[PDB]
Amino acid sequence: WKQGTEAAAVRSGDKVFFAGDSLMQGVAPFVQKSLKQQYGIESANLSKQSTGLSYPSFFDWPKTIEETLKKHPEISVLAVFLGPNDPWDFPVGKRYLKFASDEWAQEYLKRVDRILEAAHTHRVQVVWLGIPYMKKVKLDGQMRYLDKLLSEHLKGKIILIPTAQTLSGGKGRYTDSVNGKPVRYRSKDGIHFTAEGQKLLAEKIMEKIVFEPSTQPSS
Repeated sequence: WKQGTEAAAVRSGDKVFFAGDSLMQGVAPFVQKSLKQQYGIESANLSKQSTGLSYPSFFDWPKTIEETLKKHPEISVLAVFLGPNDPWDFPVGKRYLKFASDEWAQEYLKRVDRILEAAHTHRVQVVWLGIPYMKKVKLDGQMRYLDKLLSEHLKGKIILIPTAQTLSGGKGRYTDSVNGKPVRYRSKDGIHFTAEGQKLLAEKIMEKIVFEPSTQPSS
């Protein structure tokens, strides 16, 4: 099944499902409110601090998504935002895979594909947010690697929303504030967002969600 790659369509009665770590936790509530007020569209926000794809033993996102879609066929959109908890070696069965090796990347993308397969089997449109620039230089290098691994694999398959340049006003690197008045989009920990940054990314998500009236499409 081939979803749209530019935007996701929602009809009355659809639900939007939000998944990911603390990056999603702060953004999703703003999108939930806009969906409800603008379109009457309900949503579920299951994002959870410290989670990711590398350690399903802590929290298993592929399995959670598989089970949520089975129980809630009214979900038509899955939005995903994660990354910063994942740049670590991890075990797989009998093996121990090292961060950014060929085998590590292959297993990481297999977990990504499991999420896409669950969604697409159920005709669910996937929206996936790119990883922001980080203030810590080592973490930023890990996230630039992971963001490129994900985007190279996902482009053309789903809807992608880059965040790094938007949050930096185009500077091509982490910034604390953006301009005539400076606005702070990032929190003091150099990873997460202020309320203004959360709202900005929620607006970027809403640009990718298109309400479909009952008289569309036309014959």
